[PDB]
Parts: sequence; structure tokens; C-alpha cells
Amino acid sequence: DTNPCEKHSCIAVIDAGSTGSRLHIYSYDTDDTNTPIHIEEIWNKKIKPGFASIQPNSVTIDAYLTMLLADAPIHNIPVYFYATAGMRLLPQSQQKKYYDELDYWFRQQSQWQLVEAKTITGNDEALFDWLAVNYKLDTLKSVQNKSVGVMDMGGASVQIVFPMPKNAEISKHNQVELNIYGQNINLYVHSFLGLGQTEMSHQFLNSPSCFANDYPLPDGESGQGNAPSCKEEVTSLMNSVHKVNQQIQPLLALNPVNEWYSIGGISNLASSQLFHFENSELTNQSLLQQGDNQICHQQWDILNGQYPDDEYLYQYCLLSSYYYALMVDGYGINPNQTIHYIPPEQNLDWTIGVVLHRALE
Amino acid sequence: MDTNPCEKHSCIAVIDAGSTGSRLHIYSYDTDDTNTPIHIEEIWNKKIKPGFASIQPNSVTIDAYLTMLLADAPIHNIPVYFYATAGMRLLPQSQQKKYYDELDYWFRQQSQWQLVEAKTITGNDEALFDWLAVNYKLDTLKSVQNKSVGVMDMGGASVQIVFPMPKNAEISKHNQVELNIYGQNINLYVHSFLGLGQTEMSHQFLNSPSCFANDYPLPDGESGQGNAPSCKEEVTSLMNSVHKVNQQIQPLLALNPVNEWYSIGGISNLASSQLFHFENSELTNQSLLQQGDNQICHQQWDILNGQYPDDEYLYQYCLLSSYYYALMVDGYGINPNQTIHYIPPEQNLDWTIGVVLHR
Ligand SMILES: Nc1nc2c(ncn2[C@@H]2O[C@H](COP(=O)(O)OP(=O)(O)NP(=O)(O)O)[C@@H](O)[C@H]2O)c(=O)[nH]1
Ligand SMILES: Nc1nc2c(ncn2[C@@H]2O[C@H](COP(=O)(O)OP(=O)(O)NP(=O)(O)O)[C@@H](O)[C@H]2O)c(=O)[nH]1
Ligand SMILES: [Cl-]
Ligand SMILES: [Cl-]
Ligand SMILES: [Mg+2]
Ligand SMILES: [Mg+2]
Ligand code: NA
Repeated sequence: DTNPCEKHSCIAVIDAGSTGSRLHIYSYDTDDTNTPIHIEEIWNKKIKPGFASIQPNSVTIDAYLTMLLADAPIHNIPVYFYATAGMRLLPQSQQKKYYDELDYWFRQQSQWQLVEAKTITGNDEALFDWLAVNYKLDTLKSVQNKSVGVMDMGGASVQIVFPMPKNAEISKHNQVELNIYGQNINLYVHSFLGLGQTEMSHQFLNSPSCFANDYPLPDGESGQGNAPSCKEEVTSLMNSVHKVNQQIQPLLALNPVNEWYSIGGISNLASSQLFHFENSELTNQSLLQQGDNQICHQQWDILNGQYPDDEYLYQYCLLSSYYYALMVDGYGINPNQTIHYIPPEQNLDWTIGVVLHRALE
Repeated sequence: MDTNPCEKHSCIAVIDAGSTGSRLHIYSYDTDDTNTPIHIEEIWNKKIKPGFASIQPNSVTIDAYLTMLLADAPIHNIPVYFYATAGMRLLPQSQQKKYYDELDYWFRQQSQWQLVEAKTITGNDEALFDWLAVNYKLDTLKSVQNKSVGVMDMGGASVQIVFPMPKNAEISKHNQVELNIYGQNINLYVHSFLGLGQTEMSHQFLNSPSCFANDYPLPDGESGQGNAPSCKEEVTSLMNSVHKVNQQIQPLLALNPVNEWYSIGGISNLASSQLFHFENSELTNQSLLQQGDNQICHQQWDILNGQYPDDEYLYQYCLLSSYYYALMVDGYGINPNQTIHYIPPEQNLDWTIGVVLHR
């Protein structure tokens, strides 16, 4: 429609992630419970870097919010600004500086109506991850006979979320009950702060097994790639430090997931020119093999010169190893189980979940 | 110190471009018979935040940053060494290049500062400078030493350890340095651990209730329930199960004992908080861990926060006490009752005097 928000409800949801912010404007209608239906993305804009990486002063906040919002084709609508793991790495005292400046920016203008601007927990983010994916799969309308699990592979945290009946023995913070479209859904949620790709990588930059042969490690040693070896190193951070296996595997053993979907960074890796997967799905076995043979075991100078257009390339041995460590050695997923990934051209994040669910923990 | 010292002595500028900020130092010095610097004195300094690697590298932001760092210095017509450390080492060379190409251009557009080097140094180079700087200040370089001095630099993104060790052909050449200064031959073991600096390592423990004061609000919505011995075991898993600190350092330190330990970097800021009780600018790991456990881990966060409201790092003190013990005792193998000297934090001592001595 010419102006969609004249005939439908519209809100703006901003995903303020660790590596960038994404504005989405959604139009929707509501059913007879006032629940959104027919959700359509009418605009998006993605900027970098992340909000938490900028200096929190009025000039810098204005430049950033102007870049994010000023060219939108629709305004005069409510805005939800929800920041994720990049902000969670800062204490409340530091985050307050950002929100006081952001709140002032919104008060000083008239085109957007700020409703909320806050850092959400990783558990809230995980609920939104599951809602957004399941909305896109059309699995929310009716009671499913299949369990759908979602993983969001972010830059600073990763989330996992799947159906699990309410359990008096698990923290209330890791369990969510919602009623949507007249069904009652109970989920386990967990986020692992520091296990996102950027933050994790900072522990392995001097691991020769994690980089192509002769890659120049920052300590002056040479890469000598070997994905199974790098995977074992990353598993030590997953399990000896974060205890991912002990927290997740007993729960998935009791609440098996029939279909896994992943969003976040893994879509970019799996879709890159170095990897080959069909049907927008992968297995961990194939992901680790491809990284091992196409990056880890190659000569870095040669490979870098072959693929000059990919600034992410140098990390692909490490990332393929890390995803396997996280999914197989941490979550316990079978290396041969299909993991669907949402094509990156969709730019799909968790923001549709906010449209559907306005509460937070 | 003279009026206009650089009109009367040789001067150089050394910039420590660290992960949390950049520090310009200008040193005047005389030279001995071998044209080696002596009488090194800091005649200016300026510290800015954030780190150079944290900015977006384009001509506008680089200009603003270097202007902020340099413009008000009292003399500009001197050699400059710009050495970045672990914040830049977190980035691949292709990304670093953007920063140095802009930096180089900026220096070429002006006609006073004489840029000699602008580069990222390795953790091993940084460790050498750490040792030189601390030993210069202790006055132990002029003559051969009755004792072994070890230096630790507890930075934001990496930590360094450095101590005397005869050459060992079984150990990487990268972890050993031989130098001759003031006519003496010195052999050092050097190592840096990227990712084990305080800021970087803290990002793995923010949701660990044992690492924060009681009722501190963790990012996941749970509450702090501090216990320093439990938090220390979590950090030790990162030191040893992930980075293998103990396997790399302990066998060498056992055979090349250090008589006196000195530390620069974060530990000086922590140890100087009035929550702690230390004397003579020194501590032991056992005392640090016990004091963090009692004064922070097991106290109510609201009480502490209201008592020290000026102190932006307070909330981390249970974690930091635990982390320093995990790194020094469980990682390096230092006895927990061994004295660790810390340079008083008001000195703001970094490794930059090492560059004056080495270049
Ligand atoms: N291979 C590749 N990776 C990309 C590309 N663009 C972004 N990434 C990486 O994908 C990872 C996941 O990114 P994303 O899910 O957007 O993270 P985020 O939402 O910013 N972080 P968080 O959710 O933790 O706050 C990030 O480390 C990012 O650095 C690309 O073009 N290619
Ligand atoms: N406890 C405490 N820590 C502080 C204070 N001010 C700064 N720090 C922290 O002390 C640590 C060491 O800082 P510094 O030595 O300047 O690190 P750097 O040189 O910027 N980093 P690097 O050497 O790894 O490149 C950092 O993690 C910094 O965030 C303070 O007042 N108290
Ligand atoms: Cl290094
Ligand atoms: Cl969280
Ligand atoms: Mg995200
Ligand atoms: Mg430093
Ligand atoms: Na980190």
C-alpha cells in the first residue's frame, strides 16, 4: 500500500546487537484477541557498528540514531529499542549513559514515539528468537506434533530455545510460558554471554590449529590448521569454563528437538563462497569437514589471494570448528542432524517476536 | 627539569596505544658514551580513552583522535613511536592496515612530528618493554644483578610475564630475547596471553553469581552470590583448561626462580582501592583473594555501591581478586604467600620507557 500504516497497525523494533543495529518497521492486523496477524516488514535498515561501541555523548548518539532512523519512509509510529549482548557486556552505570542520551534524543524530536529503550536479557532475546522463527515457519497457528528448536548464533552471545514442559527444578529465568493464538507454549531458554563469535574468537587468536597454514598469528607464530584440533580447544571454553554440556544436554535428552533452525552469523558462514550447502541446511559433520579442507589445510597467502572479497575468510577454520564445538560438544546435537539456516538475504533476526510479545522478564 | 627541556636535551615521543586508551609520553634524556639514553625523564604525558582499535578508521575519526592525543603537547618537532598492543592484535592485519594507512597519512599532512614507526607490536615485544621499563625505574640495569626480577603487566586485553632465563634451544625463539644494555648481556623469557587481559577475560564470567557481590544484578537476571574461591576455580579453567598457562609457564619458572616480582597495569588500580588493606605497595595472592572474598564477594551490592559511589570498577572486584589469583597462583605457579610489588597507581607506569632504551 501507498501508506501502509494508515490501514494497519505499525510499530518499529530496533535490534541493537553487538555488531550493528537493525531497524524494522512492521505492519500488521490483529485477530479477535488483539494478537498480531499478517505481519509484513515494510522497511528495514541495518547500520554498523554496534550501539554499545560508540562513545555515549550527544553528538555521537545523534549521528548514530539519525543514520538508523532519518531516511525511513514511515514515521509517526511507536519505537521499541532493545539492545542485546553488546550492551550486556557493560555494567548498569555505563549503560545508563547511553540510555540517558538516547532518551534525550527521542524527547528532542517528534517523528518517532519511543515506547521502550532498554537492554533485554538473553532469556528474553531467546524467547523472541523462537517466536520470530516459528512465526516465519507458520508453526504458531496450530498445535505442532514436531518440536522446533532455535539457535541464534550472535557476535557476543548465543541463544538456544526449545519446547520443555514447566519444571520446578529449573530456574524460572530459563523457562517461559506464553499463550499465543489460543495455544499454551512452554519453552526452555538460555543465552551464553561471551560465547558469541566475536567474544569467543578473542580466546583463540594464537591457536595455530584454528587458522590456515602460515596465517600470521598476532604472537608471531604460524597457523597450522586442523579443524578437529581447533574444535577440541573451543570445546574446553564451552564445557570446562561455561559448562554448556552439563546445562543443556540432559534437557535435550528429555525434550528432543525434531527440527533445528538457526539464525545469526552461521547463515553468513554457510552461504559464503568457501562453503557449499543445499536447501539452506547443513550438518555439523559437513560444516567441520568443509572448514578443515577448504580453509584449515590451505596455505593462507594463496587462499587469501584467491578470495580477496571476503573480509571474514581468515576466521572460517575457527568458526566452523567453533560451531561444531558449540552444537555437537556443547548442546549434544548429532553431527549428522540437519540444521536449517535462514538465508542471510532475509536479514531475519528476533524482532518479529517483539511484535507478537510486548512483555519482558 | 629545565624550562623547555627539549630545547636542551634529546626528546622522543612514545605512544602506548593500548586496548583501553592511548598514552602519549614525551621523554627527555641525555646519552652516555655509546649514545645510550640515561637520565630519562617524562616531560609530558597525555592519556585519552577509548582505545585506538575501538574507533572507526576513516580520515575524520583518525584526525579527531590524533588531534585529541597530540595537539596540546608542548613540543611537536621530535621523533614519534606509535606502538599499539593487544586491542589492535584482536584484529586481522587487513583491518589493522586501514588504521595505519590513515595514521600514516595524517602524519604526512603535518610538518612537526617526525613519525618513525607506527605499528602493532607483538605481546613478546611488549613484554620486553615491560621488563625494561620497570627495571629502569628500580635502577637495576646499570650493573649485573644479585637477583632475578620478574615483571607482570596486567593489561585490559593481554597479560605479559617476563623474567631472566638463559637461552634454551628447546623453547620458541619468539619467547626469548637477548639484549645488551649499559654494557651488560641480559637473556629473558617473554610471553603474552591474548584474551587474558582483565576486560577480555571478564566477558566470559559476567553471568557467574560466584564472581559478584551478593544481590548484584547479573545481565541474565540472576543475582550475585559471591564466593571468591568458587569464582577463582572458574577463572582457573580459562587459564589452564583453555590457554594452558600453567603447562607453558610453571616448568620454566620452577627452574628459573624469580626473587622479586613487580607488576604494572590493573593490579595497581585494584590494590589501591580503600576496600583493601595492603602496606608498602605490595600484596600477596592469598591476602588479595581473602580480602576480595570478605570485603566484596560476601557483602551486599547495594551497601558497597553506596559506600564507594565514585568507583566504576567496584562491581568487578570479587571477579578481579579471583582472576589475579587464578592467573598468578594457578596459572604461573607463584606461591600465594609470595610478595608481589605493584607500582603505585598514581605513577601510571607503562612500558614506554622501554622503547627509549631499546629502539
Ligand atoms: N561470514 C560473514 N560473517 C558475517 C557477515 N556479516 C556479519 N557477520 C558476522 O556474523 C556474526 C553474527 O552476527 P549477528 O548475528 O548480526 O550478531 P549481533 O546480533 O550483532 N550480536 P548479538 O546478537 O550477540 O548482540 C557476527 O560475529 C558478525 O561478526 C558476512 O558478510 N560474512
Ligand atoms: N580495578 C580497576 N581497573 C581499572 C581502573 N581503571 C582502569 N582499569 C582497568 O585496568 C586494566 C588495565 O588497564 P591498562 O593497563 O591501562 O590496559 P591497556 O594498556 O589499555 N590494555 P593492553 O595492555 O591489554 O593493550 C583494564 O582492564 C582497565 O579497564 C580502576 O580504577 N580500577
Ligand atoms: Cl600476541
Ligand atoms: Cl544474559
Ligand atoms: Mg543478535
Ligand atoms: Mg597496556
Ligand atoms: Na572478549
